[PDB]
Amino acid sequence: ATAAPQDVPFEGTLKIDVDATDLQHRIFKVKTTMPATPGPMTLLYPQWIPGNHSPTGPIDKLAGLVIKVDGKVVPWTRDQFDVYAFKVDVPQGASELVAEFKFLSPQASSQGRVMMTPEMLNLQWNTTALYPAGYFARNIKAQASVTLPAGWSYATAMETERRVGDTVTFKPIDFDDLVDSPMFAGKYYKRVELSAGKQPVYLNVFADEAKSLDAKPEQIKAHAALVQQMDKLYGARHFDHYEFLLALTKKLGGIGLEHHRSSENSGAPNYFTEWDKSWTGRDLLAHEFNHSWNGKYRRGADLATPNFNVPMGDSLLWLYEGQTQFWGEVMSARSGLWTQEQARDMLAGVAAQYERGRPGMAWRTVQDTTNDPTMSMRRPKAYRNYQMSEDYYSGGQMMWLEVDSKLRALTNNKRSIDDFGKAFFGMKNGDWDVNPYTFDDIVSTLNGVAAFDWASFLRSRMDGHGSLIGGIEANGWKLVYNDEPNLATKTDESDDKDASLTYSLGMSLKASGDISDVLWDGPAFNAGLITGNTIVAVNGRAFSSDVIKDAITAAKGTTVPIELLVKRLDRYDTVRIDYHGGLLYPHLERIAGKPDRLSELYKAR
Amino acid sequence: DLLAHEFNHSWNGKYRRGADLATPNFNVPMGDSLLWLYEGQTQFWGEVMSARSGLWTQEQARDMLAGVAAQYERGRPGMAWRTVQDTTNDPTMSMRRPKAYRNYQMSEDYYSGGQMMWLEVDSKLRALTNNKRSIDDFGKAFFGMKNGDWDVNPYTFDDIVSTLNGVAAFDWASFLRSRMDGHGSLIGGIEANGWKLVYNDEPNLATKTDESDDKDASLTYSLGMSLKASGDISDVLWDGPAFNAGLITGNTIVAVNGRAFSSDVIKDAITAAKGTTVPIELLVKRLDRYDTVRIDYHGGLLYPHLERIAGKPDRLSELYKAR
Ligand SMILES: CC(C)C[C@H](NC(=O)[C@@H](O)[C@H](N)Cc1ccccc1)C(=O)O
Ligand SMILES: [Zn+2]
Ligand SMILES: [Zn+2]
Repeated sequence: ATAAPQDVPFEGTLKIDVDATDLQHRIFKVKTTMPATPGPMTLLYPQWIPGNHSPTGPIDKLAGLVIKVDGKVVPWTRDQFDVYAFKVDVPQGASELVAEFKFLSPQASSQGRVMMTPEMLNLQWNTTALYPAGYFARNIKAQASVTLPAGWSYATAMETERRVGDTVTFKPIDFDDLVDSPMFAGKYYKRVELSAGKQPVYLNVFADEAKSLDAKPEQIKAHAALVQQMDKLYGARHFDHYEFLLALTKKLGGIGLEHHRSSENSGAPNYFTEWDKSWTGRDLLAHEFNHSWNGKYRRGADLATPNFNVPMGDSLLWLYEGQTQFWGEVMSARSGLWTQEQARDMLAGVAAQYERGRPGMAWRTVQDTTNDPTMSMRRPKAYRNYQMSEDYYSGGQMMWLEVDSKLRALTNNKRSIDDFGKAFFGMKNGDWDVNPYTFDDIVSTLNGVAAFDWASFLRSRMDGHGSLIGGIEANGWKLVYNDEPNLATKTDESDDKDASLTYSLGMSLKASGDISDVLWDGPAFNAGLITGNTIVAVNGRAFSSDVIKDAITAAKGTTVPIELLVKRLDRYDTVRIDYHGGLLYPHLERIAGKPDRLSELYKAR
Repeated sequence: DLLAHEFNHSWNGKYRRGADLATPNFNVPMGDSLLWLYEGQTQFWGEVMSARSGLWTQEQARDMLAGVAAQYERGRPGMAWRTVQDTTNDPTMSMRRPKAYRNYQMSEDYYSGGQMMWLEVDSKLRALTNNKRSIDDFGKAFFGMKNGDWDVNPYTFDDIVSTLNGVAAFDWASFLRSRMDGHGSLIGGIEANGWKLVYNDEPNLATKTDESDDKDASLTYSLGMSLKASGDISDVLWDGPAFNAGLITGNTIVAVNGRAFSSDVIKDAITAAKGTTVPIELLVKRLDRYDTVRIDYHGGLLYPHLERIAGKPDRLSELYKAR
């Protein structure tokens, strides 16, 4: 019901002034000022947010909305068929419209991710913005300011005009870049140089406590190496400068969100201080950084929408996210954020997920999972393994691994997926506007690296129900299962003594015995068990992770079922599970006769 | 009954005291042999006087007495080997430290077992005298001398006998010894004074009040155990059904016929098992292990009450009546 945005000039400047001082209530106070055009005027609250691929704009957290034209309140009417659109009537001869409101950010995780704490805050300008309908967002010149808690430091890719006391005024910027230029602020801050030169890269760290900022030299070097390895892959940087934003916290809501010249990232307080325990999540900065090339600069044409209030088409997210998931893990190994053994066991877990952990592939394609952002909005799902769940990430990753192996085979290892990366994202160094692409562009660039029917290859994997893990064998390794723990599973389990048993009993458990996941058609599923039931005892003994694992091993090769005493709501029963395969965890093993292209792929350049 | 109990001791215990208990200083041992008078008859008068004074209703006092009677009819299997007299040694033996089986080791039964004997003494005094004398006459004769005197006036066993004989001639020495040195019934005073101990599924008023608010489950006369609302067993009756399933205090009843434990859940299952041949299935936690036991108990919920014997004179109500 809101008129379509037009690629026409916007006269004047959209001023967005935010007071971010009410940490106790977690309220962002907002004033938006813009020229007022006589007649009906519709203002938009951003709905579809770039990088979320879904209508995540928190419309019901916009409160206290009062709109004044030249100082006189004008009543507003919401469009009942577009609840993000507010309509007012501007009198003839008017000059200026001011909208004031408050963004009531989450006071608990049940409302969304927390954005204010006693020590830090995360300002996402889309949550504090109203903008006129009828214009391509990039045509609206904007200028933002923020009043910070007293004395706090801040970081953002957006250039500062002046700080007066605790009020930071930024230089004017196009409105789409404003939304794409989030800010972290906090009292415990460290700025770390990752790459000097004409297109510099910095790491901005905020923490709950100052002791978490003590990054050691080798740990900083791994982040600096990430930047160096991206240069080798792409040969260009799509920014004039880049600002990593990293929150080390137990209070701010978790985040990984890419932008052209920055990314919003969260880690635990021990990101640096316990480097060897916090490794499984360290592909995060590599992942989001890669999006500066793959997602921000190059974007699918159906995803690159003209404003924030028309729907996004996610059809090509298996490139956007899929190949970024691939490069995040590859680049973690190439830079030293991960060890080679860590990256290899992680890849083994991905391969196992599609060989045995995704029975839903029998009926649903990876391509259809590009609709999961809008279908589910990351709300809880009963069977991620059977409904599927954004597999354009990891399923896409496996496809790109096979693409790499095929490029090598076609060219006697003279070309690889690195050549696609440079060809598709390496043009136009320094540009950070949007360069759209279609499916045919992907095929054409791949064909330019090595001639082959890439259109049929891509569609057969993304529209099919068959194996996605062919890149493992083609690049010289084989997926196996044994009772040796997977490094990723072990690290993810060991803090609370949880039990991941996907490939043995077909479920995962918390240390409490509560079932946290059940594999469709697996042994636990076939006993009627669901997530939320509790394993009370194993063969009569009070549950623990060691107890149930010992029982699985004890049942290997026998005919005596494992007796699980189960609590289902307010009832207790004993189920007999005839599982005798023992503990099974995925790993990769070399195929001795074939060249090891996998290790070449994961090797630093 | 607390203030009635301790007040009665001003007469029975402080003023009149057994000679072996009335020691010359605080640092030579006390002889407790006569505590079934000191505490036993005071336990008796504490409850009687609660009814006479209105601290308790008559219905409350009657259900309390029913619980005492049931305790010695069915709740004290230890009487098969231990006498009430020997429990006067429990203060020094145990110092009220925790014991596994109050019902089998016995536990200061000179209180409530003594109370039951004194009820029977009352009934016998009435029977010997065509209801012209009662235990009230022993109270006045034994403790009613020397108004205003609060020095200690010691007594021996023979003094108890002679004063009882003065109320109504009878071989009181053999009577007292037969009850305090015996292993047989102590509840004869109930029927002699016109009532009968019965059990049914109607809650005992004392048990109900003691159960309430915390949602506990006293099941002594059905499953032979008591439980907290959590399912933790708080008591087990020797040779009862729970005992015969190997259960001990501290074990936990996790489920009843598969349903998560509650006091209502286990009570409903007991009622559902009344008159059938389907055992009650209890899921039990014993330390860190779980097992299911089958209890073949089909008597239903059983709580003690007193009921009139219609043909007999109601002396019990006279005893509990305000004077
Ligand atoms: C902490 C990490 C798990 C974060 C990780 N982030 C990403 O993949 C980003 O590149 C995504 N662009 C973040 C995203 C995608 C879809 C809907 C909402 C948010 C994610 O999976 O959300
Ligand atoms: Zn991503
Ligand atoms: Zn007393």
